Amino acid sequence: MTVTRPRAERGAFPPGTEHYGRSLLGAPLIWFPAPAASRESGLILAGTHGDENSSVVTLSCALRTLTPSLRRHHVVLCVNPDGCQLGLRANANGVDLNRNFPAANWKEGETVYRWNSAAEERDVVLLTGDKPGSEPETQALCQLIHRIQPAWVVSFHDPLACIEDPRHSELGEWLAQAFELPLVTYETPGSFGSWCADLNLHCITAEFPPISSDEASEKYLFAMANLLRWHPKD
Amino acid sequence: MTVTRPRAERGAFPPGTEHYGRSLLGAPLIWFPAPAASRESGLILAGTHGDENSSVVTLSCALRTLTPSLRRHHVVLCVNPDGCQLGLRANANGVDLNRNFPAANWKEGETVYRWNSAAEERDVVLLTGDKPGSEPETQALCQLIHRIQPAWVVSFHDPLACIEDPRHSELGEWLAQAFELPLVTSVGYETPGSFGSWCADLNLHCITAEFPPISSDEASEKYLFAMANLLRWHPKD
Ligand SMILES: C[As](C)(=O)[O-]
Ligand SMILES: C[As](C)(=O)[O-]
Ligand SMILES: [Zn+2]
Ligand SMILES: [Zn+2]
Repeated sequence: MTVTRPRAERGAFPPGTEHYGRSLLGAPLIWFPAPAASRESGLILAGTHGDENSSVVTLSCALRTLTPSLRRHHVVLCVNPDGCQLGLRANANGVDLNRNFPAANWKEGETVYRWNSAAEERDVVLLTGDKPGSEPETQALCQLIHRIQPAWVVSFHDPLACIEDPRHSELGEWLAQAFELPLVTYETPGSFGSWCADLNLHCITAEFPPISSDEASEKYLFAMANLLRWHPKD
Repeated sequence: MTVTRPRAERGAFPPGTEHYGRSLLGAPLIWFPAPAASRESGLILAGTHGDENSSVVTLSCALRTLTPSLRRHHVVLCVNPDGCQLGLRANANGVDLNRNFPAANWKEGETVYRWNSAAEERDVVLLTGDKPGSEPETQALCQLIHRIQPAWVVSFHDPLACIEDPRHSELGEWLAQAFELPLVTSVGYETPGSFGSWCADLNLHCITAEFPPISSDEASEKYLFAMANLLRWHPKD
């Protein structure tokens, strides 16, 4: 009946969850199949990086806020659940998963990244994997996308405050309006966006700003929930 | 000879990780035993609630920063690894793990938390377990703390911005000063089956350190000093 479930009921997910694999350490890889599924259904995902959690919690809350039958798009809350309980960027093998996809530009070697926003120089080192798509997490996500074939992917990260949509599109600016973030128009080797580029899978990286889970779950709750509900207003 | 590992290599964990069990969904329960544990060795805890992320990244950063030799205290980054992955406060059973401890004051049925700091009341319903200490995450931690017998426990949460020391002791006043958070004895509401409630019945000193609302990006900046010093904390002498 209502657009949203009463707050008193939002402690738990609506029943429906499936598993799409297992993490390196044995935690399930989880995804939430859209109830209103169709060929227009996109894939919304988060937590590729274990320390990027404002977007994980906000999407979880949105999932638990929007009445099920209104959700059009498939959701993965956390791509990297090991890195996530270890509060770190990489998975459990030290691999920057977003340098591990079996894209055409997957170079093997080392990657580096910034300590925080106040970090200035990308010095903190990680690896890229042994072979392309080497990690369990990478394959599972890739296999999940090939099976369901989303019309588009929106990949949440942080803390750059913007929407990155190389297509310049209706979604990428719906996203700009509703999250009040600037829009901006993939070469990052072995990243998710390069791998989608190869397939002409539309991929928008949704870069949260540095924000608490406590603020985001209020500030960004509605924009997120509307994202699960989105359709080109035509 | 440095107090901290070089920023360039803080991407991995220093050796000596162990498992003290399995989450409901099958993830490992992971802990980081203190290098040379002594009678002084205490316990530093995080991620009891899976959406209270900013301390689990902060503690993971501190653990990955401070030079390993200098660590005095045991560490659990994530009590509820199914919680953290699901961006949820409860575990995979809709149980509030901090109402699930086999303390004497454990009560069956429902518990309610605050949606967020914006919400005017506590009305979001969770479960307390179908029995005292029902949940695997809860049992595993309870047995860990029996095996190791810590000097004390600091458990980090979100987002009440304060240090809750029921004893008002030194560590409590250290924590208050080091993290620039007020020192208080309680969250002015009742929490049956809470971890601290279980600790009090064992006469184990538990301190809950509540972060304020703060991103993992600024907490990895603003509080890394304090967290790192907590891993090597000793009384005044
Ligand atoms: C710096 As990136 C493309 O790994 O979010
Ligand atoms: C409700 As509490 C003391 O676990 O923040
Ligand atoms: Zn990132
Ligand atoms: Zn709490």
